[PDB]
Amino acid sequence: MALRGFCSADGSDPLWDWNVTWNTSNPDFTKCFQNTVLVWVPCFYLWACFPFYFLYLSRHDRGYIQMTPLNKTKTALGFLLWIVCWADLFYSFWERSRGIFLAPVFLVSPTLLGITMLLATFLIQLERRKGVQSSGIMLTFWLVALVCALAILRSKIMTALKEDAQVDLFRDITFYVYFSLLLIQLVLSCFSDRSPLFSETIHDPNPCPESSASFLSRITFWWITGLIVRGYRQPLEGSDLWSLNKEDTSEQVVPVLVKNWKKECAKTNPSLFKVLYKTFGPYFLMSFFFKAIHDLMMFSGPQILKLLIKFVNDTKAPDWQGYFYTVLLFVTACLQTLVLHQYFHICFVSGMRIKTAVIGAVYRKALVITNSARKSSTVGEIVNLMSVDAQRFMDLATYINMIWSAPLQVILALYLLWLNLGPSVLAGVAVMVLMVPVNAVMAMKTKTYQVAHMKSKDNRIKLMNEILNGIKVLKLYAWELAFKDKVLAIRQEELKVLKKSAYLSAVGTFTWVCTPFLVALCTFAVYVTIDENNILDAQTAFVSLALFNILRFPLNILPMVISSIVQASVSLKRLRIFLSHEELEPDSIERRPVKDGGGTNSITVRNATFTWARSDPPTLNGITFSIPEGALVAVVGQVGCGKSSLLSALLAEMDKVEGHVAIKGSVAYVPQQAWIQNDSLRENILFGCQLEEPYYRSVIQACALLPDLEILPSGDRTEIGEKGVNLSGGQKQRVSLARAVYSNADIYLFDDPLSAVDAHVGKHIFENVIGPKGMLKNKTRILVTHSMSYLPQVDVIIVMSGGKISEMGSYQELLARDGAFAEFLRTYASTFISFLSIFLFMCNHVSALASNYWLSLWTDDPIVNGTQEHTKVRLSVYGALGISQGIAVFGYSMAVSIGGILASRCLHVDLLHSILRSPMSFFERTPSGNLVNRFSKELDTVDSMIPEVIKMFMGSLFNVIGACIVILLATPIAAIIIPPLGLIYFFVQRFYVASSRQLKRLESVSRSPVYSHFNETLLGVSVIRAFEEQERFIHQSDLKVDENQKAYYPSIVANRWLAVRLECVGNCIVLFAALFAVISRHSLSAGLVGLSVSYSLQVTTYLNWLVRMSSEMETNIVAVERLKEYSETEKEAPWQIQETAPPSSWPQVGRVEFRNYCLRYREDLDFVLRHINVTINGGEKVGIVGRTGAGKSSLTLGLFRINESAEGEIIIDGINIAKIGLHDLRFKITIIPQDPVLFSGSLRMNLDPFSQYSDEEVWTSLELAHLKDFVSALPDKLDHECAEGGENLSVGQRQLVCLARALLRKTKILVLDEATAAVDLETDDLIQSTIRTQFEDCTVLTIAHRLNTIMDYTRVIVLDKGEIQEYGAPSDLLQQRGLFYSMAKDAGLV
Repeated sequence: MALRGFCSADGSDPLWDWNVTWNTSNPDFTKCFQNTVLVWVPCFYLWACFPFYFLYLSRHDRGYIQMTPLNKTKTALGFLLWIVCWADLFYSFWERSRGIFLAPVFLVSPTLLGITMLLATFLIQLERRKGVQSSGIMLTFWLVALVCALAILRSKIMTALKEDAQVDLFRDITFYVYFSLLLIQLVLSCFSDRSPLFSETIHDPNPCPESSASFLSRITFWWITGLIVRGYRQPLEGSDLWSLNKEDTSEQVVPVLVKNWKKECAKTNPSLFKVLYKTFGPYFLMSFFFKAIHDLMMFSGPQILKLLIKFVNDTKAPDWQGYFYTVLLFVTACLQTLVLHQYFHICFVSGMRIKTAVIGAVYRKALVITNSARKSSTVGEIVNLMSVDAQRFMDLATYINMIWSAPLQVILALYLLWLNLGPSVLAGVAVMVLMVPVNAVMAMKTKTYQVAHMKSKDNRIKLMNEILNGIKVLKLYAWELAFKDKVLAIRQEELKVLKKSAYLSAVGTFTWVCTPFLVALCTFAVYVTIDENNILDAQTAFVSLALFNILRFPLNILPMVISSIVQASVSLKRLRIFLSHEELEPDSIERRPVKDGGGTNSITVRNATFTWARSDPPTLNGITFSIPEGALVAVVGQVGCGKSSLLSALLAEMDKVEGHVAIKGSVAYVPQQAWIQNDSLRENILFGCQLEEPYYRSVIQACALLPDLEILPSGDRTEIGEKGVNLSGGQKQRVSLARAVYSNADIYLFDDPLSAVDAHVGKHIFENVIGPKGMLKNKTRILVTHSMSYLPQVDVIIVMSGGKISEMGSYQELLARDGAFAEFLRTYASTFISFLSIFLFMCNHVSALASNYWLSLWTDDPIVNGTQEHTKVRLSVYGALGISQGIAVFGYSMAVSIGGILASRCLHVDLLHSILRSPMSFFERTPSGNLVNRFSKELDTVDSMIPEVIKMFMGSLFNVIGACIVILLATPIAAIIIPPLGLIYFFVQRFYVASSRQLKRLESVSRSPVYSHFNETLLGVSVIRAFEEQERFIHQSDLKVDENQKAYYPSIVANRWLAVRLECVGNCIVLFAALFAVISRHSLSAGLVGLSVSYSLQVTTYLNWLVRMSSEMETNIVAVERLKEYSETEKEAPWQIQETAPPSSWPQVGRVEFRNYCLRYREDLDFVLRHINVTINGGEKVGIVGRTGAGKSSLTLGLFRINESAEGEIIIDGINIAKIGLHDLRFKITIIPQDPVLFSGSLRMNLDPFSQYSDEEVWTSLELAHLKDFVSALPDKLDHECAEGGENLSVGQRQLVCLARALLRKTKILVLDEATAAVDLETDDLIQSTIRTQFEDCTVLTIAHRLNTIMDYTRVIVLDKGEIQEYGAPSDLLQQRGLFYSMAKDAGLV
């Protein structure tokens, strides 16, 4: 109560009173309140925020920005503020001392301001000293001080010119200059600072601009707008991305995690999340602080809505009050944005961090530890674990903070409902509870549906695969139309099944979208019809509607989160058990590979004992020997003796039970197995070392790689290893030994590398390198093998068995012993419809509009004697409108099912395209399998997506246009604001959709290489460990993962920037829809304004939903554009049209005609044939033998006539080919396939494409055709449906069945289409024997590649250089060396 004695002696100026600040038409605060509270507000904030900010800043020194003029002017500004504010105290002291009583308020309020501003000046000076450009705290303090000063200024100006007011002329000017200069300070302190003296960017020219940006720029994400503008027009690729800010690269992040883990495990456990609780933990506190405020804003919204509605209901409140209601709400919304989307970012970045952390751990753990203990699968348990666990750590970061936030909201919301609608809203809660099962039930119901259908879908796909193989090697015949007709029939059956599936799914999802409407319907009905005296009002109704809208989301989000937590916990165990698998083996057991550079003995050992594992008996025991320096030693044992075990033991990869071991010098290891990194041969041989000439040529020639270099297409520049050319095993060991010797080591160790090398080459390599004649004779060389030729010439041989060295000595002494070596030599070795859908969508949307309008008309019914006139008709018509909604939604669900039927007719058009590609001239020299295989299947699979794609997009667009029209039909004046907002939205959406597509491709591009490198390192871990060069490989992995991380960062930033820039549109439209409604309160019912303002929030959320889904799914629109682009391969020249139907007079003789042939290869090449004119008379035969594929294919193509034949006529037997039926003659000539192929499908139908032939004659021919082995190969034989062109078992019996088919068609003239060329010898003999025995009554144009049976010809002609030459007398043609004989000679004479 001291304030009453503080403001004045009499206490005639009290505090807050509604009679002066709330109930009047001219609001204004009282004197002492302005004197104390308003000026006390900002100082408390500054004094509270000072110490924490100082403490945080005391750990992040970054620069020494010295003398920028902005700091000087700001400091002078603060000092001159302080001097005047203390001059005020001096003034007041003068008057109070003159004996004038002064209110104690004036000696307390101004004095603290000087101290506060001096502290602010000291803070800005320290800020300059520590060197940070943008200040995120000064802006808020200046802003709040300015707001308080503006309020005081409004009060003072209002009390100034009221009527001859008497004011002291000292405080007015002082306060005016104070406020104005605070304004100038605020506007001046917002631009920037210049730069720190020394910066991190000393060499890199492309850093992230985020490091240096203003506070407003960081809040609004401004730089990425410029990045997107740059990337829009030209493609965004390559190094255009920025570099990391050196807090995200693993080089300085992984070390902290790994050292903390090592400390904890040595202390050892609480899993790695508990470690991050002290490492990554201190980066979550803000992520928890922000969420509470973000939550409180949404619930603060509808309360303001209800207050505004209540104010609108009144008709006597002062008008200005309404403005105070509308200015606040907008501001609140803005703040909500600036705390939500800024939150996600930080959370997201932390998630990104954790990922790279584990990338540094597992690799570093896998490379150096757990030897012989890795018993899990080499693939599927490490790389699979790596990838899956790394990728499953992104969602949990997003969903971790929701676990407490998700239910809280719900509960609070429920309370508000129970506060507003009353306990009958607990029955409304029962209604929402009955809404939450059906949804889940629908979900679960939907679940089972697809899986059954997926099984059905699974069925279809395997069938499709078979069909594709059917056309992989197909060349002729028209069975394709028929079995694809069967395929489309079964596809249509599956499509009726999918019609029922789409029925179910569509009704589920779209009645789910309608579910909020009907749950609001049911809640409203049950509330209004229960008991009496409960009259619906716009306030309660619309608060309930808004709360239902805001509550629908978290309930649906709640599932899939607990499952995510469960799966994360499951995944955690594997990583924990793998990381806690330390059992650190290779600390030290040796005297290290090199400790002294000189000595007499290189390898010594005594009493050594080794075993594979502690659970196994010792495989090696009692090992004791000494090996001198630079000696030739060979260790010998039986197969399975244990030579490799001791060999690895000397490499220090074994378990030493006991024994003293000593080794000197650097070492090089050659295992029997070899692993090759995917790189160039040059780089693979180098393995880090630079080129050394002529030492490079020296080692290449010693390796004798010159033939190997020249046979390879690119010499020593082509890719080696996987993902390309394959090498031979012997060449693999040659490459391994080449890189080993090029390494120029001290000790060389070999595990029978010459196992796959030729003995001649083996001895040459022996005398070139490893043997005494080699240049490396001055080093120590150890090799283990079981060779017999090279043992005599080596220095010393030591033989072991049973885990112990049986004997030692040189070759001469061992041979003289006549013992173990002698027995080794003795017993071994040597001595329309679319318009309907549009109409239905229009009907649905206009019906929803009418329902809302009728709700508006209901809510404003005047109350009479307790009730509102009539309500039965209102409920009846409202339910009728809901039934209309249901009918409309079912109608357009049936419409999208008929859209699936449209997709079915599009698949009919696609199979028309399949029969379109029957011409195959382009198919010959173009890639065939992969393109069509992926093409057809992927298009057909995602073609079922597009009915879902077009539907929801159309729905959302109609929803947003309906929202626009309904906000329009409320106030005709507010129409002046929509076009600019629409234009801004269109530009933003176009830029984002054109930018994000290129960015999201780089992630898929760069995901694979890190996994590939990890697998590559794991496969050859032993060798790289043996080479002692591990820093390079881990550095390479670090660089690769950093490169992959480089492109991932700027994607989530753009995703956040979209929402940040888009929520402002919603905020502005809400604010203007309210403001244009308040001004005309006198002529508006509560219902109209209620609907209009309530629509604003759902307009915002519908716009967000539309942009996000139908832009990432307008990205799916881009995907279907890509689908059409893929399906844009048509317009082929060849075609089968125009026919000749003359009388048939064929075959009896076989007269042949050739004239003016210019036959040749691809158009740009030369003429293989040049105007050949040979009229082969009837009875005279011509054996066209030459090179391979010269003219036989040309004759076959001329006989194929499948292409357009507007011209071309050849006279045969005196009756033209045009005078013979085209299809009749082309399928009448018996074409025996070059590659023997049995037809696909049922064999009986295979041999009866038309089924117009008697089976008895077929069986007679088959009895004459003893060649039916592949017929027996098929299980069901004649009734066996075949696939892949009947290519299952051996090819000779395929030729047998092909001859059986030739005798089945049984035409007097058969053209031997290179069947005898691509066959072996014995089958050739058998087929030629049966050709005589049966076809001695046939006209044979025998074309044979092998002269074993050619001598039975008539007149052979050589087409030397593709030109007809000497005819007849085959022996003479052998004497004149024809071209056919030329290719016969070309095949390896020596």
